[PDB]
Amino acid sequence: DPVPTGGDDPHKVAMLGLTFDDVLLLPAASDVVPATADTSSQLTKKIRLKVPLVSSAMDTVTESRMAIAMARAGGMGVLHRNLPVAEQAGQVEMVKRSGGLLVGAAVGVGGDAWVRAMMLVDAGVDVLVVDTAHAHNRLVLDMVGKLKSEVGDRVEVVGGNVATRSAAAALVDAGADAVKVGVGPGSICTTRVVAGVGAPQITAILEAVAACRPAGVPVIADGGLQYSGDIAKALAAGASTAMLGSLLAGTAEAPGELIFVNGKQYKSYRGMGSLGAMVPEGIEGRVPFRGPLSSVIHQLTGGLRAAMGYTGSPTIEVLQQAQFVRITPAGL
Amino acid sequence: DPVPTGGDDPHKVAMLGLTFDDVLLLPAASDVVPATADTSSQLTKKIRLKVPLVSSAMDTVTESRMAIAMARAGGMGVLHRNLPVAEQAGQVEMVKRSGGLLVGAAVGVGGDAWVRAMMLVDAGVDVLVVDTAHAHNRLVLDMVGKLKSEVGDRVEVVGGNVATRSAAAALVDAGADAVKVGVGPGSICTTRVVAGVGAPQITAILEAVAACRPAGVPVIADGGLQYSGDIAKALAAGASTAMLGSLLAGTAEAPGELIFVNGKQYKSYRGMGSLGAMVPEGIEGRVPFRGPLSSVIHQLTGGLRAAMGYTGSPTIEVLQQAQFVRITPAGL
Amino acid sequence: DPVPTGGDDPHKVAMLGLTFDDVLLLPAASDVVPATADTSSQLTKKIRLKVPLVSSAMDTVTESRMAIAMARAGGMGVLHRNLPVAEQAGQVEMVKRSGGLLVGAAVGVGGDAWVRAMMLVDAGVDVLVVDTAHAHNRLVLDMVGKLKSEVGDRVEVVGGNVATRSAAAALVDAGADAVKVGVGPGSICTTRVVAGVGAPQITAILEAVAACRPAGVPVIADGGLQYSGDIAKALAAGASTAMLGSLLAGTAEAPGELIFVNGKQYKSYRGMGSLGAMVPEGIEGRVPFRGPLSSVIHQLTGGLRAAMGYTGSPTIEVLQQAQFVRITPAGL
Amino acid sequence: DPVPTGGDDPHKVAMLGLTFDDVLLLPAASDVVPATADTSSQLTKKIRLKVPLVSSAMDTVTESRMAIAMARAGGMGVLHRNLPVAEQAGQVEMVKRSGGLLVGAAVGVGGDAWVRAMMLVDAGVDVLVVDTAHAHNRLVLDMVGKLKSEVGDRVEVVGGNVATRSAAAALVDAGADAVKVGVGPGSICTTRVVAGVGAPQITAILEAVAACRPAGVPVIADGGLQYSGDIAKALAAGASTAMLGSLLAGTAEAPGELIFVNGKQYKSYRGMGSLGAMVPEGIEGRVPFRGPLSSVIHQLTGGLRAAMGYTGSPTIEVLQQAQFVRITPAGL
Ligand SMILES: O=c1[nH]cnc2c1ncn2[C@@H]1O[C@H](COP(=O)(O)O)[C@@H](O)[C@H]1O
Ligand SMILES: O=c1[nH]cnc2c1ncn2[C@@H]1O[C@H](COP(=O)(O)O)[C@@H](O)[C@H]1O
Ligand SMILES: O=c1[nH]cnc2c1ncn2[C@@H]1O[C@H](COP(=O)(O)O)[C@@H](O)[C@H]1O
Ligand SMILES: O=c1[nH]cnc2c1ncn2[C@@H]1O[C@H](COP(=O)(O)O)[C@@H](O)[C@H]1O
Ligand SMILES: Cc1n[nH]c(C)c1S(=O)(=O)Nc1ccc2c[nH]nc2c1
Ligand SMILES: Cc1n[nH]c(C)c1S(=O)(=O)Nc1ccc2c[nH]nc2c1
Ligand SMILES: Cc1n[nH]c(C)c1S(=O)(=O)Nc1ccc2c[nH]nc2c1
Ligand SMILES: Cc1n[nH]c(C)c1S(=O)(=O)Nc1ccc2c[nH]nc2c1
Repeated sequence: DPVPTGGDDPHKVAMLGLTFDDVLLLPAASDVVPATADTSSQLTKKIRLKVPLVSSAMDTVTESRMAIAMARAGGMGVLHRNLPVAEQAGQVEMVKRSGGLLVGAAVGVGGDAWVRAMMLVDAGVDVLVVDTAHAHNRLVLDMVGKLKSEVGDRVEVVGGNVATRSAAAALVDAGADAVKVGVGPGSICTTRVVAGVGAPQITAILEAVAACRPAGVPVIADGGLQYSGDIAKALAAGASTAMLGSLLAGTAEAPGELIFVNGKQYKSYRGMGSLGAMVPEGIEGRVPFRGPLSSVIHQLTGGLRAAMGYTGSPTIEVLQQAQFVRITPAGL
Repeated sequence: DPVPTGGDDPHKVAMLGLTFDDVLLLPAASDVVPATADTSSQLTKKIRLKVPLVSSAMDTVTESRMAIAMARAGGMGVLHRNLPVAEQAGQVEMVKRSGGLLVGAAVGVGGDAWVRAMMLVDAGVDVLVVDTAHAHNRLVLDMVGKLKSEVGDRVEVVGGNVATRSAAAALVDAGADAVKVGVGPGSICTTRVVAGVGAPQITAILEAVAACRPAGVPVIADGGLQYSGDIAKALAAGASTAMLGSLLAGTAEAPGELIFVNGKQYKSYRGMGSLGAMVPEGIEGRVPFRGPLSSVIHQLTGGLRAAMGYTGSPTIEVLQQAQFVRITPAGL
Repeated sequence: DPVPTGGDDPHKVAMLGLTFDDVLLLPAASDVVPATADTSSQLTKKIRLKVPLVSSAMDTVTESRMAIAMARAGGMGVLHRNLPVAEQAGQVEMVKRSGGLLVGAAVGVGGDAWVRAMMLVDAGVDVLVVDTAHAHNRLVLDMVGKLKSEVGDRVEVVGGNVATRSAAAALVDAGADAVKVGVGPGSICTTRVVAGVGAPQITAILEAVAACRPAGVPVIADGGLQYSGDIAKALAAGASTAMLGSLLAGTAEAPGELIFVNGKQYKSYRGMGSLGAMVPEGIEGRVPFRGPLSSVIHQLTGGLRAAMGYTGSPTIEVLQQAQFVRITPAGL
Repeated sequence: DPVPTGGDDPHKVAMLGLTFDDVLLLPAASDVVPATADTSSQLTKKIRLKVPLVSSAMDTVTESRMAIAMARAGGMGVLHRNLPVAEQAGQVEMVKRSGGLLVGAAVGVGGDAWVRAMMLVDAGVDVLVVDTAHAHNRLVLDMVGKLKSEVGDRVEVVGGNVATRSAAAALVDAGADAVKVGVGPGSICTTRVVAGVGAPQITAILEAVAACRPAGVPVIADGGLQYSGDIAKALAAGASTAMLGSLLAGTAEAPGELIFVNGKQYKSYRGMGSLGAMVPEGIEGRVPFRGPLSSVIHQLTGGLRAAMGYTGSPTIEVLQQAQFVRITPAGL
């Protein structure tokens, strides 16, 4: 008996991938107005933010200025790692000396990454982020495991990115405090194009949460967020926080200079895997200038608070139990 | 066992949302020609219209001129509430003194809305419309309940908007005469975008009717109507009347001045939740000038009468029992 | 238990509608080359054509010139009825006197149509076509029934259009020799838009054939044919012949003058329900000039012969037993 | 009981067709980095390539220059047959004398093709490719069978193209060393348009592999490849090698001259069934100039190596066991 899509193997095409556009949040009974909502959520197992938003570790998104402004908004910024260890560790100190704010930093795998991690820890970093494209590799799982063995008492360790239930479960057993989710959904991403590899984030979050939540490990949604509604959809899918890159790249606190071409205003926004950021799995694009960060954060949270009012969710942990309605291509 | 879209929860993604474009009306045996059709239907439990159409309570759609012309066409207009109570109540009297025509008015929740409601009732209004974005909030359900307790004998009370079966059922038990349906499908709406919250109207109507019809409570379809066919689809989905905003905003009887820019003619059409109508959940757009109201109403009903001829529906109550055929994205 | 698309009624949304773009013909074992294929098929129960194509009864498609050229190509033309009976009957004689060619003519319902039918029969017409938008009306079923009772011995009677199994079955019992299928799929059609009524033709043909074929009554596919592949898809869906309008409107043998505007060449093509052809259910559009008819027919049949080579179909009656593969929106 | 898409026959619409855009590769546990991957795979039952890529047998894609450069890159080129046998056989010798490189050549069916095949074999060709549009014809199956009987000991025989399980199974029993798959998915192809015949390649590969792999016969994916990800998707679907035409037509080693029109650079790329290549089942289009071949091959393989890193596939034979996730139209 042939499978209705080809072959005799039902599990060849495992499941159906849903993205942010595929779904909409169902309104339920509510005692919650946007004003009274509690947007506080867990970034890690130890760290709680007033705003469940994080800025991406990219050289056109998050450094000193951004990382500080993000913390003061209630969230947190993660410093990118496309620069000498000495300066990145220096930026950590600049943030921490601005009022003891929360800050994160990105590291890869290997000796260079390990050395970098130690300097960051000494610099007083709060969260180390093992930044890889495919965290289901056994090298990444070891990088997380040993880091947690050495500095796990005073520093939080986060692994990513994953897109499957098994990958997230592997990170949990590795000792990760949080599991960042997103393989391919990025705006400047071309992993889906050059490798044909990816997983629609709504399904990706749902699968990852199914492995992390039973272990009490927070999940970070990374990439593919175009609007504030996507943030609410991500958290309702089970995620605890959301990492933004495209939505913050046009802000003034973000790296890259202004672009007054065409009479309009833009800012540079490139993937960390773009040819000019070093087979290129990223592109160097532009994003419309969106003014100060605080203005953008205020409206992203505003839409989030609205969704919590529609779904009758007083807290984020309740919003994570909302229900979706599936949307047909005519939904746009 | 994993759900084919993620997670182990089958009810996480509850149902599949259908919109007007997703469906088409199936032709059946007919003794009905468009000329002999009876378009009369129930707006409320007490009030019946010759034309099952209502103009939206928006400051660019329905005031004195529109509300009068709508009644004379067989339908009814609902006065918006973005203006002093004294003037809105005055517009009610202007309509009622033009031949004892039917008129509706919109109110919110709280003290201001209650005071406004009393002035409108004293002004001789026929239908009070509790105009909210999310009527499943217990504050709205109380606003409807107490209003019906005070002036329910001489004034009809309508609650909205809902998008789910449970929400509509709550409005029925609150004592509502009619339940208006539509969360997100509006043309100038951005609730789906900023909050990620909504429900495709065909499914939204079907679910709401499943709760209202057994209680004998009429259902109003609100928003998402681009063509006259959508009106027929809405009523066939179970709705008794349809509320139009975009289709009437370009009419001469509608507020907002003419726009002769580009050598073409347009009129202002903004959502009541747009930034300039006061986190903005609406936009200020333009719609093509469509001449007098009576001309538009005549052709909307004409398409409605045609659909009643194809489906063999002599009355609207029979049209509500028509069958749909589901359309693939290649349907456009 | 709620239906996954709304309501508690599984039959509210009866079935899923497939159009020509939704499907593709599956290649099978073949002893057939395009050269050796037999494109002959049944227009009616008595009449067989060398080419299973018919030109639409429209005032911008089929009159004297077209009806003659169609017959000489192996097919047949159906004269439209937007003109005095005296002239339409005269055009029948002009065709018949050009070598005893096959010709069809369109009539409506009522006294005028009955009188028209008699003049056409006296003029030596071979096929009378009851041309209506909704042939499931009992007035149409009577028009077919009595016509077949009066002149059924020497003239073939065809009813249309239908889109459902029950409608086609009603036409068969009325005594129809052929059942024309198509409600809404027309290019210049707006029935789907103004009335929200229609049925995707692949499904429409499949349902109609399921009622006609057991009774041995040929089925005509009408409207929605953009390419020659659609012709092969229509016949493989069970149809015996296909009626073309858009594909022949740009031909020189078709009514309407040349349009040299923009430096390109077009011809007038309007629906019989367009405002200028007399609530308008049609539009007045333009189609690219495609030269002589014989050139177009030669290439439409060429693509048809190719499909018969891929599917291993020596005759049209074998092609009607081909299998489809369903195509996702990424199919385009 | 009616089938939800029409008719009473469930097998009328056999299965659902998936293309490259419909699917994405699921990331799994990996010990594989792109550097350590082994891209080697089987072109035929006897011949193994270092790079699983083949250039299409088209007069705008693969001749002497291309066929040589392809072999030196690890793959192989297949010489087209739109030229005298004397010259095509001469091009084989030019390739073989450049270091004993691997080369293929295309033949049709009949006497001319048989004579051509013998000259090619004498010219020292390694792979004969029976190039037809529909290899499920019994004439093609005989052409493959007898060729393998005459020169099967010293020359490999490949049949194509197929799109169904039964067609591929027929080629295997005919004695084919490899089965090329692809009916309709070509970029310059119009078989889907003029004949309405085709089969989405992911499903087409899956069905063909289900018949070939049990017999140990390699499968070639032909046409429909827009990106390097599609190559990884094709092989993961079960294919052993992929035939490229559009991706290599813009290369300098490809036939057709440069096109400096519009200030940009293009090259001629026409189907072998295009009107100017001799009912036309092809078109004469243009493709952007992409520089040398080696540069393109290096990046196609680079994306392939990436996908092998994400899916934990050390070898191509392991990549063939990867799992897909189905993507909704919102996936783009
Ligand atoms: O170059 C790249 N290729 C693929 N993914 C990337 C690349 N650079 C950044 N990303 C991911 O995409 C996210 C940004 O997605 P966005 O917020 O939707 O723009 C980042 O936080 C990374 O997880
Ligand atoms: O600003 C807004 N945000 C969201 N929905 C709105 C807003 N303003 C009006 N609506 C709704 O949208 C309807 C109009 O939809 P339309 O007729 O499709 O233009 C109104 O009757 C309201 O129910
Ligand atoms: O004005 C109209 N409204 C709706 N359908 C029409 C109208 N005029 C013609 N048709 C139908 O559409 C067919 C032509 O479709 P086409 O060949 O796809 O252009 C005709 O043969 C009629 O069946
Ligand atoms: O003219 C044609 N009509 C249909 N298919 C063609 C034609 N010419 C080439 N093809 C096929 O399409 C493939 C190229 O597809 P592409 O690489 O996606 O451009 C070739 O290798 C052939 O299998
Ligand atoms: C190829 C690579 N190795 N290490 C990094 C960092 C990268 S990256 O620059 O390309 N970044 C990302 C980030 C998120 C992703 C999700 N899917 N793919 C991704 C790639
Ligand atoms: C946010 C708000 N509170 N009260 C009102 C009135 C509004 S509104 O201006 O935004 N109007 C609507 C009207 C219909 C809607 C359907 N979904 N969302 C909606 C919003
Ligand atoms: C409204 C009407 N009454 N009689 C005729 C003829 C018409 S028409 O001009 O509009 N023609 C058609 C023809 C085919 C159709 C398929 N669906 N709808 C259709 C309408
Ligand atoms: C019509 C014909 N006969 N022999 C050849 C060669 C051709 S072709 O030039 O058109 N080539 C192809 C090649 C691949 C195809 C996949 N589907 N259809 C195809 C056609």
